[PDB]
Amino acid sequence: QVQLQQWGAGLLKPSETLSLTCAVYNESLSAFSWSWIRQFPGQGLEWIGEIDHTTSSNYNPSLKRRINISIDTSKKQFSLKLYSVTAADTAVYYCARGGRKVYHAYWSGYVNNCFDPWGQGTLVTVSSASTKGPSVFPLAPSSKSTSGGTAALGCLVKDYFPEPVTVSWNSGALTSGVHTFPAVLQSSGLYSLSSVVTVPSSSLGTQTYICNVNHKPSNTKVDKRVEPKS
Amino acid sequence: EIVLTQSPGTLSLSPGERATLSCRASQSVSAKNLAWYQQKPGQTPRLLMYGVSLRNTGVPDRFSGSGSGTDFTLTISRLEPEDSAVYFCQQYGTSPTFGQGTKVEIKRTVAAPSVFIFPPSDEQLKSGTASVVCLLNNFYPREAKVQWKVDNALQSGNSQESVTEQDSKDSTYSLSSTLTLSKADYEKHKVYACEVTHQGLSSPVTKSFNRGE
Ligand SMILES: *[C@@H]1O[C@H](CO)[C@@H](O)[C@H](O)[C@H]1NC(C)=O
Repeated sequence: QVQLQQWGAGLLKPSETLSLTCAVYNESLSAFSWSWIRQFPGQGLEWIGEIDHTTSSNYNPSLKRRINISIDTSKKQFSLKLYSVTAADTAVYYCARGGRKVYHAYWSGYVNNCFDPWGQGTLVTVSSASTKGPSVFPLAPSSKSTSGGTAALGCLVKDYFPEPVTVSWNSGALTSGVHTFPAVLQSSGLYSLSSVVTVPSSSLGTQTYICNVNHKPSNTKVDKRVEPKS
Repeated sequence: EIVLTQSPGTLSLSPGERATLSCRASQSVSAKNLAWYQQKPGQTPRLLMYGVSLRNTGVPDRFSGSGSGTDFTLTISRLEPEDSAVYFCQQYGTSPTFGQGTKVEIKRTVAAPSVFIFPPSDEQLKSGTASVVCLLNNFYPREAKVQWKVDNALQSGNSQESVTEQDSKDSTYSLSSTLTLSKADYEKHKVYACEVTHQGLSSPVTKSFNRGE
């Protein structure tokens, strides 16, 4: 059970420098090589570069001249820097465990350079737009409590930057029949998404439904009650 | 330097059928340094296969790796509704590179969407903008047509839509259309209809409401 935790800034202005750090928690740094991977919007994966416990690092040829990768073996962390950042560098950056140190017989090298486990990921957005907190509006259910079928209600998360925004219902008590749509970039430059959930119509008068909207960039947490309109 | 090309780009098959995925390399791939990944919706890529044929721990039998040198092959013997994801192949023989990815969806019986419509909240109206949301819940196939009418007038360029990824259980999709009007234009009209056309419906279905009703 190896754990990988990462952090960094997800919003940068152009021409700035991206900085991210990954943290290995349940394993030896020495045993494995550590690599950085990014995933473009609705695209494939690109390998950035790897590093050993020895200072030695290998980079992708395309990014060789804009990359720095280091390892702080005291903290068991390895970092990634990307200089002169651009919107083309906007992607989800992942930590990963690369090849295994094998001393036999003897390569003295890292062998299976494929990545498991992966990091959770850090969505870096390259824009000069400033961060905005979201507004949460109720998507009230029309349906009468006594219709006796299924009813749908939800929350509308409007006008925020940047991504992402996580939405839960009743702190996660309710996860069944919950649909959270991927956000859409409006013409205003602000993101917007809605989270809906289908529940029995006979519980619109007993059960209380609250959506939990979190936006980490703005440090915004909102709990919204969704109740049938009178 | 080695470019990996996967085919086909998209794969649509029913559960229980054999899914054959291909991966070709621009250069020869040394000594079985080829790996396969699986990326389910909203998740990170997880190692599915490595060493060409070696099956990662926790991975079912049904997945199989094949091929050598230039052409490689990933095979899913009996597809499941949870097998719907994007599959990447990767070579570690040289400096690592991935393929463009091949997406796989699971076919199922025609599911007609359940249409819900939501009026803009009162709290929002004080902002000066009215967002009307039409919901299409649980349908297949992915393809759907949504039209907005204000007062029997077709609306164009004032809506955006979001479609969820295919569900891992029932293999359905869900869509949401958001009509954006200013508070002024919203208060001027009365009828707001959401018309939906799908292959699972005999005739288009409309959900509508009257402003301030
Ligand atoms: C690694 O640490 C995790 C989290 O503490 C713990 O659950 C697990 O037992 C450890 N992995 C193993 C099996 O060594």
